[PDB]
Amino acid sequence: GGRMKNQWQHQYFLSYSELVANFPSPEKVVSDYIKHKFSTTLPWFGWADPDNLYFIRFTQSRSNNKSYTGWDHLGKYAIETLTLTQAAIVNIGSRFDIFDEANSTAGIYKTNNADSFDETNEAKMLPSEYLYFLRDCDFSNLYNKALSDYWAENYEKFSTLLQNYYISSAYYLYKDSAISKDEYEFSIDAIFNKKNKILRYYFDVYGYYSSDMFVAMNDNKTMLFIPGATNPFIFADNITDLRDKIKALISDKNTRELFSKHFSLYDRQDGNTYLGVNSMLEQIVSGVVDTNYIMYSNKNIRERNVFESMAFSTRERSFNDGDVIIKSNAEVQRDYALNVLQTILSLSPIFDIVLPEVSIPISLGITASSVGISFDELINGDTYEERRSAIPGLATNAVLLGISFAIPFLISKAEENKLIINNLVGSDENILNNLGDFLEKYNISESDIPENGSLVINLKNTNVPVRLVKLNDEEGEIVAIKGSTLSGIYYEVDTETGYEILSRRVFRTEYNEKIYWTRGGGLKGGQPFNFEGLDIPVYFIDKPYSELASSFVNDDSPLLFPEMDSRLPKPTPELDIKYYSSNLSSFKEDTVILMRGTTEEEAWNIANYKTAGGSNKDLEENFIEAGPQFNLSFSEYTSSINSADTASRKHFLVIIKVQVKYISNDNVLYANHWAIPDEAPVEVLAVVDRRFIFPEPTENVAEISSINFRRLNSGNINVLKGRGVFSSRRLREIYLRFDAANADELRPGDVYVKKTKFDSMGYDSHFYNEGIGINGAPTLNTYTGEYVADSSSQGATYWLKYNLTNETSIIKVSNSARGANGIKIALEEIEENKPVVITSGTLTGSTVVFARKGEYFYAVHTGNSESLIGFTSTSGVAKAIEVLSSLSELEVPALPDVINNNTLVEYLSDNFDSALISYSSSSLKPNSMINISRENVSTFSYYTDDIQLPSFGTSVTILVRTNDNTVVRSLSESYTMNSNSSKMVVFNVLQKDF
Ligand SMILES: [Cl-]
Repeated sequence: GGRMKNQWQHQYFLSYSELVANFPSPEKVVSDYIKHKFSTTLPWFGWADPDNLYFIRFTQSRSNNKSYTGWDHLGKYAIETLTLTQAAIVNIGSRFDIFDEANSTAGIYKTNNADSFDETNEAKMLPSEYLYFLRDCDFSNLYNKALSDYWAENYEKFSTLLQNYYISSAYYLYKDSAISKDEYEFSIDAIFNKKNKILRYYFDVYGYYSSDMFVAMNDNKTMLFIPGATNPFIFADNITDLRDKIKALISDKNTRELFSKHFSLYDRQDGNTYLGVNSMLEQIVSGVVDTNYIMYSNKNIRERNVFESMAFSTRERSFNDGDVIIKSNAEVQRDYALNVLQTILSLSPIFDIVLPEVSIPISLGITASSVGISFDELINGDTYEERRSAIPGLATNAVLLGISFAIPFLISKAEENKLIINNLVGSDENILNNLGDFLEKYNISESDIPENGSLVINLKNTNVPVRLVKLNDEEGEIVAIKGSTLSGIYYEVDTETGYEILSRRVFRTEYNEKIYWTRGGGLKGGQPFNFEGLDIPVYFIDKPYSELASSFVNDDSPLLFPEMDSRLPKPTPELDIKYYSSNLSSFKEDTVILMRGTTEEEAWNIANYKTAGGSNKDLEENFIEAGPQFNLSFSEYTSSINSADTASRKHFLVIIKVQVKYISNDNVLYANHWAIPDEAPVEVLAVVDRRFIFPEPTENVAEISSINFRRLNSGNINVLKGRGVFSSRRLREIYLRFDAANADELRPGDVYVKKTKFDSMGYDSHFYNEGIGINGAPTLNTYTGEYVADSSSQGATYWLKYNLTNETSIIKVSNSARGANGIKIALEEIEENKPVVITSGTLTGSTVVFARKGEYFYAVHTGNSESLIGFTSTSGVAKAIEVLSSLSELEVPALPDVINNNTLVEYLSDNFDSALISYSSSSLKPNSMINISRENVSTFSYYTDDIQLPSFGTSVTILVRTNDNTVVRSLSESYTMNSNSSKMVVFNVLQKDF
């Protein structure tokens, strides 16, 4: 579009500018809020511009009967001048015990400098009115929501930018021989730690975890990543050498302050009991504190991509720091307010940028040192003294140097820069029209792009690795993508440079023994971090406002505010938790319910290992809390619904039950937060996916469930039609007693049989499978229809909300680990008003058989869960025939050498009245294909190679009693993913009566 050839560096600097320009300025946020409120106050104040009216305090007062306050003053005796907005930020109300007194020692005026302040230049507003008005505003929660929206809109931008800062900084420093080849390869190997050769830790001092640094370490090398430094990679032979280097660095007072900037403002101040980061650094330098308090906790980082970890911890720090900055800013440093921009601005490129009239960070007073960036020039340099002198309030409230000067200035310059760059390079270019040229350019062809897979190229321009894939949702359209910091997420890239285009996301799903690449979103159940099988009592996908019946925002939800969702347990009140922990001898074994916002991978580790920090390791020696301890790292949970809402937005919410003996707030300087050792055992009560992955454009449940039951009692199979799959791993006895059989290659001899009712108390070892998930699941179970589907059902949608009431009985019949299960039902034994529903679950290649012989109905499910190839089309058929012959009182008949699905059709036609077979055929597995047909056998292939998008099958039967006659109806169907919305829709059905 523009004159210049767009380049990777240019697009990087544009993203950097965008991150800084989008950042919420405290001054602007508060001013907009105050104008909004002023438009509806009483007295009405929509005339008052709070950035151009001045709260001025004086030490000399003189009575004036015509001025609005009743007093006039002389500028000579002005002690504090602020705009109304500044006066709101610095909590001016704290200067006055009775607000009504501020009317005599202060005034609101239309100008900030004048010989005499009086009725000639006053504003018609009392200082007391404004103080009362301020008391009714919570500015901390306002800036918290502003930061929440900022992160909702820029979290991926920040993550990708940070990753590219790391990669580009490493390459550039290696080409300048500032790091050896080994060091460059080490740094790159540490991003994903693919071969598991490296150990990655948060950088801590006395258990205080840095917000944006980390350590990568193996026997060969130790590395500290410290963003913003002139060389972000500090290498050492071992941890002792690294400690010595760090102590030497921070032995200079200024270097030490800059280093401490990598920790939250809370972690830097001393607590009631334990010292903070600043004291600990000072005393390490003086030598009173051993250097082994550097890297003392050794908290492991659990996310695959280290930049996910760094981004999440930077976001958390920004919430904490905004809190402090708005609430208490009296007698602080001038660069205080800049903490919330510390890390983002640390992503200035080390490779220097040249573009006409673009402001480079060092021309903005932002220098760099060996331990990170510095604002000393911007804040105190004589270059900017003129601009600062112009601004009111900076004289008496140091924090305003950041709030009124520095942040607005940097934001305006970043807006300038992004306009300049857009005018200089135009717009984007990706695989369009352009496939032929690109493919001839990299000596490739369509066949080279693996059908089911990807192809890695290196772009001739920047030598950026890129990945070609054929999109399954858009009929094979080829695209070029690159992996994000989030698992299963990719971004299309610029074909010339390789820079990621965060607008265009591609999702990598694994399902049906295939790899799908889709644009709209993934299949819940095929992502790398599948929750469905962790025995979590409550797991669901949170719906944003725009996906609900009721304001149409798509990056937030009312899951927790105003009314916490009824599905979720309510947390223990802070007062109860503090009472319990303070009387520890009495409530040591009692439990509280706590919340936390986490990444997908932290949530998965917590739900998997059932520990506070998702730690694999063991914990106790009759553990006893005692504050920080060498090599003991902590997770942090919360009791505030507001905090959990803000932290889990666009990520995951976790709710746990934990014993009081593991929790501690002794060294927590803010409210409603509790530390728990990472290895501490917990009970995971709930996990909510609040990522809001959706494309861009209760009486009801009881009544509906009753209607479903009334339809089922009538014999209308249509009540199970179109509503998705349903299963459940919950065991409840049902009234029906039936013959059950199991045939598994785990038991090569004999077919196990069971003729006792499935009792609630106990599973049956033969109708179980220790390999399904966290601790196995039942392959045959019975329950009642008050919960038709639970968290274990992959792809359930309708039966997660509605049901068929407690008067329906569900028989879930799955396949054995390497074999078949089966049930035989006496048809005369079903009773009116007690209908029976048989469900097969989510079909991914298994085979289901419904059949009738006399007054008996047989249902058999064969397959394997060990990902075996060839088993289900042959050996599974053998197990199914063994089960069918056992249940039908039959010695196995003649069977050929090649037993395949065709001989299943033949055997069912021979030894049964009528039958339905629902199976998964593929021309690449010839045994699975059915080329024969028999009248009394109906066939339904719920999967084929034709199906482009992810899919699954279902097969169900209803047994209903009416007029001393038992009606039996079976319905098989196959669902396929709707390309445009990533939701399952019915694709095929076959219905057969019995
Ligand atoms: Cl990639």
